[PDB]
Amino acid sequence: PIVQNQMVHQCISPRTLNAWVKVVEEKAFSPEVIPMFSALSCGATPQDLNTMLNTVGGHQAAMQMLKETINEEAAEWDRLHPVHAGPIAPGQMREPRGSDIAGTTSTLQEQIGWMTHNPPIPVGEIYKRWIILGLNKIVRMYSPTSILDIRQGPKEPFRDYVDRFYKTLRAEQASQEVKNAATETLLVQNANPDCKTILKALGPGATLEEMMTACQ
Amino acid sequence: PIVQNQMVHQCISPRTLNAWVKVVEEKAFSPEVIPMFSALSCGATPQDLNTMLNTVGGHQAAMQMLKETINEEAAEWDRLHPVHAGPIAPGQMREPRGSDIAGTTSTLQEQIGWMTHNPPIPVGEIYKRWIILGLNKIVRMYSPTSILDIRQGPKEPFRDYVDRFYKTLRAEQASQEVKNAATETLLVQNANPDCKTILKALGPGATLEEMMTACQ
Amino acid sequence: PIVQNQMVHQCISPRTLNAWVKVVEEKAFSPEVIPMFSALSCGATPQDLNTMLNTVGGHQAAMQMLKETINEEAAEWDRLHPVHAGPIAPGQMREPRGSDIAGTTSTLQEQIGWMTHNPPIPVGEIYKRWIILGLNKIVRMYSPTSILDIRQGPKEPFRDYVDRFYKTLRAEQASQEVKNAATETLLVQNANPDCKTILKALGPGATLEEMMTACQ
Amino acid sequence: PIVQNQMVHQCISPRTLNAWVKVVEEKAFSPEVIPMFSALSCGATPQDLNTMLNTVGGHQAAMQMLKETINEEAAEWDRLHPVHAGPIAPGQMREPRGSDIAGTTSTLQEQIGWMTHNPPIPVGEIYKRWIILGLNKIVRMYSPTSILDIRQGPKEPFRDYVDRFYKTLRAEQASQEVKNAATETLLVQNANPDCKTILKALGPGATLEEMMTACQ
Amino acid sequence: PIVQNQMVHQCISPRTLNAWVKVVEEKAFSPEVIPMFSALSCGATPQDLNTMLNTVGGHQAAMQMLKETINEEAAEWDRLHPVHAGPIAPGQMREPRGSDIAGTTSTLQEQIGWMTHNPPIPVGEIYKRWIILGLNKIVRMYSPTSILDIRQGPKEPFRDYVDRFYKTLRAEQASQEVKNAATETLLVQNANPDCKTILKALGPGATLEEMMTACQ
Amino acid sequence: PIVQNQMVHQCISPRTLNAWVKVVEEKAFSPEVIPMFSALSCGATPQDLNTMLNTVGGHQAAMQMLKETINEEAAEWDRLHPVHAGPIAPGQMREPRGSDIAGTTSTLQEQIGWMTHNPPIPVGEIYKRWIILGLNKIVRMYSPTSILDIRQGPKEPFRDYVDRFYKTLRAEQASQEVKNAATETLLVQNANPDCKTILKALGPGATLEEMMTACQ
Ligand SMILES: CCOC(=O)CN1CC(=O)Nc2ccccc21
Ligand SMILES: CCOC(=O)CN1CC(=O)Nc2ccccc21
Ligand SMILES: CCOC(=O)CN1CC(=O)Nc2ccccc21
Ligand SMILES: CCOC(=O)CN1CC(=O)Nc2ccccc21
Ligand SMILES: CCOC(=O)CN1CC(=O)Nc2ccccc21
Ligand SMILES: CCOC(=O)CN1CC(=O)Nc2ccccc21
Repeated sequence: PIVQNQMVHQCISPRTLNAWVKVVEEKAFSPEVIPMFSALSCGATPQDLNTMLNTVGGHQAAMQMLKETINEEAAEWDRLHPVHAGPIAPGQMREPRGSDIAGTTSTLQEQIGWMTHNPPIPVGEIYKRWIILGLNKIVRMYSPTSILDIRQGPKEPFRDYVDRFYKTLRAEQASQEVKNAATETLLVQNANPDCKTILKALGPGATLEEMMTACQ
Repeated sequence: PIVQNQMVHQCISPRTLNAWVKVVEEKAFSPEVIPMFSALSCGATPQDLNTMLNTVGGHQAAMQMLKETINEEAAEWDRLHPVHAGPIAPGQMREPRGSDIAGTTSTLQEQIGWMTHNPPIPVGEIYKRWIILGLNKIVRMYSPTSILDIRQGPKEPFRDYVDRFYKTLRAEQASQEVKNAATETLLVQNANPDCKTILKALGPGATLEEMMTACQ
Repeated sequence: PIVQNQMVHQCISPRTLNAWVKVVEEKAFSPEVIPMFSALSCGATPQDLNTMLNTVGGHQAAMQMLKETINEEAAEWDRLHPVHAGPIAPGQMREPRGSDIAGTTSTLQEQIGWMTHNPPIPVGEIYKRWIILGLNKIVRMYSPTSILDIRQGPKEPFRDYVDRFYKTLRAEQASQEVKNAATETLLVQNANPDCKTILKALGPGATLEEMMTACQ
Repeated sequence: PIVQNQMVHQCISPRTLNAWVKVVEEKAFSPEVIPMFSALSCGATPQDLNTMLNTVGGHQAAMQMLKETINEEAAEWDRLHPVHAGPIAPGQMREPRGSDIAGTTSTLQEQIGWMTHNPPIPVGEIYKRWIILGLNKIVRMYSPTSILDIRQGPKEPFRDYVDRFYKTLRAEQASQEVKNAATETLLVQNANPDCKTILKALGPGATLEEMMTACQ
Repeated sequence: PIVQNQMVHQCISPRTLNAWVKVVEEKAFSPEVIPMFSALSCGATPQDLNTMLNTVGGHQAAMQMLKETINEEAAEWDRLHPVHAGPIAPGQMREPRGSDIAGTTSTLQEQIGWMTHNPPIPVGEIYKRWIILGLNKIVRMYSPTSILDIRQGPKEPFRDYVDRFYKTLRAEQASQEVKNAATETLLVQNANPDCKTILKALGPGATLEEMMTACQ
Repeated sequence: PIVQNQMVHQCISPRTLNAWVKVVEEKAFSPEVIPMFSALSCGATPQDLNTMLNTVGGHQAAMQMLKETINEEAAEWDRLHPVHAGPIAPGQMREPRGSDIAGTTSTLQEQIGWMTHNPPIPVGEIYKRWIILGLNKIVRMYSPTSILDIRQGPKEPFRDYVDRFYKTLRAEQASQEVKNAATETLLVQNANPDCKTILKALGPGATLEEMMTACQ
């Protein structure tokens, strides 16, 4: 990444290379892989981000959809920040284009220069915006199950049911407002009759905690 | 987190990301996960705390009750510390609101600035107060068993019994004063007749050690 | 803990949090857990010591006897070092009471200030004296077996027998003088007749090595 | 490698020695081993690169093809950058030849001097260009399967099929332009009739995501 | 231990605490545990050395023979370096006695002061001389087998035989001169007739390599 | 080893002690253990090198042949660099003899002084030349199989065959010139008739890659 003593380039740690590859091996594209990708790529250059992306042996369909999202993001970047053509002023910083931010056309030096400049041209954090927006499209994609098919078994503890509902809501990339709101509607509707009957009795303004105790 | 050389932002370590995720995988919401959460989040920014929270794939019902506790804590914060509306003085620190402390509306820079200021605006330690108060509500919730149903088997060693009692008392979030006091009452009542008879003989002012030897 | 560059507060390492929790999981309250507790808590604040104590999910009976030992040690502390009541001089160090040393009433800052002062008020090392004196009471308690019931099988190698004897002597918290002395008496008496006969032949002034060769 | 405090030689870490040897043991010459080799050899001297190469017990046929690629690259280097023969000016840097860049004729000191010079003679990064160009020839070689034999089973989920296609395309070292393009042609042709029929309906200008949803 | 930035006290690492305890668990008192003990106790204080010794749950007979060796070494120390009795000059370094070097009567501060002084009073390295001389007495003790009972099976490869011979010679603590010499005598005598006959043919001045090839 | 901040002695890491002992446990004297020994002993003193050597419990026949190689290398050293006899000039560096380089007669201080001097007397790198030349003699020794007995099975993939050939060539310590050359002769001769026939067709000037594709 880029880190502090001044701001200096550091080699991506075997610890970190490993941790990303194991997390993709174990959790595939489970929602919780995104906040963890972000965490393992703290202070990462575009070369670091390609390195983590490029170390994944499997999921080559997911990786390809990702190149697509990144071409589009690189394209939009070039539409909003066109770069001067012809020779760069000797010994001076040239502006980054989309493929420079993605790390396919920039060098580590170039990338270093952009991120360590005052004020910084933050190509690490910009590309990781691109990659993560792409990584979420893959999560919703690989979301196996609809929130409509998440219903409570007759003998299933309410707590186990709510875990599947919200795990599903999370993979289905539902906005926080539908997550705050999901409680008073589908969570109740989708509950079994014994529980459903308890929850209806509470009425509106019941919390998840109040809901989850009522049916424990 | 934020650490010392001056006070400087450091990348949350793969060691730490892993240790929190394994501890939730293994112990779920066993009481002892709280002091360990706190320990793994030493010097943590709100972004670090969201990162650890967001890396948990399971327990999405628990996570949702937690958003609730945090909205309430963010709300109370705004009720006591309202923030000036309109443009911030150029190049100056704006006050944090509830959602700034929770890390949903602040940036790492903003969060850095608050915690590294003299004297510090300690948003790491404030949000971790919020998260932990929420994490305890989940522990009592997921406390399977009442202290009334913790009784000593006829053939069960007193020591094994006291382990379940106090493990239970801990998950049931009983105050230290009921823990000091629990000895002279329920611990004896809930003991088996052979042991109960020994303990009654000791009378009052007997320690747990004296109690636990008497019945070994 | 508190460590050196000046003397500075450092975050308890995931390595260390883990190592203590694994050592309690594996060895429970085997004597050798004490010197290891001490080692893992090198330079530890009272908050670090509570953190290691509080991370133990099991042994809640042992933990409760420990609160007892610590209340008594905190009480004795207050009996010998009473603290001035009323407002602390602005910007000045207030004296620590028993519950300040135990970390239930002090803050990390307060604790930092005490230990980093010239000369230091060493609350880390004082509380760890308290905790360890309590942890030994638990070892003797959870000592399953008397040195009188450690006797050599007819077919058991003398070396295997002496391992059980001294392992037992150690859990039974016998003073070093009874350990130096245990050789010329019970070790011989408790040995089997074939070995006993050899050892008696040596007479007094025989070492453990001479004893252990004689019977190999 | 060579790292920063100035730029200083550091011992290749047991962590790194291990991580390369495990990655060759587990993944052999799967494409994703290349970006990972590169990552584990960050700031590496030619001696570091030989060290990682030389620690591989297996794949001695692959290693031998690699000596070949490196002799050719060393040869081309000498064809373009011939070195002055006879005595080097006392206390001065001599130019590197091909076998100096490969690390068979240079010393660590010599290699250090080249890479730490202003501006640097970057023999670490030059040899790793050589090694990696050789390592890709081995990947295409050890590519078991043609993209023509990657066809979708009647009962095989489209997503599983696209994973094999692009994993294959990657081992077969197809250029990014054939990867962008592979979608509108062979991916469809090679799909099963039920899916093929859906994809044909979309027509041209369909993305992989649109393709992959259409057939989910 | 004591390490450098000046010379400073460092906390014994969980890595090191663990590595010693695992090595005693796995290899017991196999000769090769000594050079490894020494290595794990690099820069160690007497408190560090007691800590590593005290963390061993098993082998309490071995540990007790070790207290004996250390009392004798502490005694000899006091016989050669008697210490002035009565009050130490205020703020000045008092001389170390045997039990001060063993760490039973010294403090970490006292021990720090001795080892960090110019020139150093090297109590770490002196006690580790004591402990290691004691640890070797335990190795010869726990040497199961005589070099006279190490003989080559009729069907046993000479190389396998020489491994047992020299492993035995090592546990039996034979001096290097008997190891240089052991070849021309017992190694041949103890070999089987087919091999013995080959080795006799070589005559004197044959190396182990020449011996070991002759019989491969 | 000896490392940089100046050049300073550092304690051999538990990581490194472990990594060498595991690599001998797993790979015994497979050729690839040599480049790995070298790597784990980066900046190592003679005491570090003895420490790694001395931590190996097994292979005592190999270790003994190694003492032999080192006595010979120490002897040759003394034949070429005889040392002045009688008292060393007070406070001055005495010259190293063979047994000083091997670390049997030198001290860590003495060894430190030699390696940290300007210009350095490089006893770490000299002894590791000795040890490695000895370690290769052991590899050829423990080479089970001749390159003449490495022949391709009728049904064995050419690639699998070439792996055994070159793995064998490597253990048999054949010079690089016989490795470059081994292709046009024995590799073909030793191949099976179906493959042999293909390879003969190529004629001379065929690469291993061309050879290995021809027969895939
Ligand atoms: C504008 C083009 O940008 C890219 O293709 C970025 N990229 C580079 C890479 O090396 N690997 C990679 C892997 C998956 C997704 C995108 C990448
Ligand atoms: C006022 C709103 O605050 C939050 O929702 C805080 N938060 C942010 C997050 O990223 N994850 C998260 C996970 C569980 C619980 C709370 C969070
Ligand atoms: C005077 C009161 O002191 C304490 O109770 C100390 N203490 C604090 C804690 O957090 N945990 C703990 C766990 C076991 C034993 C004592 C503690
Ligand atoms: C011009 C000659 O260069 C080399 O042979 C480079 N080389 C050196 C080495 O030590 N090992 C190695 C292992 C595989 C491939 C090339 C090497
Ligand atoms: C002169 C007395 O010295 C000692 O007993 C040294 N000692 C101290 C200790 O804490 N543990 C220990 C464990 C095994 C062997 C010796 C020790
Ligand atoms: C001239 C004598 O040198 C040596 O014997 C070097 N030596 C020292 C050692 O401690 N162990 C060792 C283990 C295997 C091989 C050589 C050693």
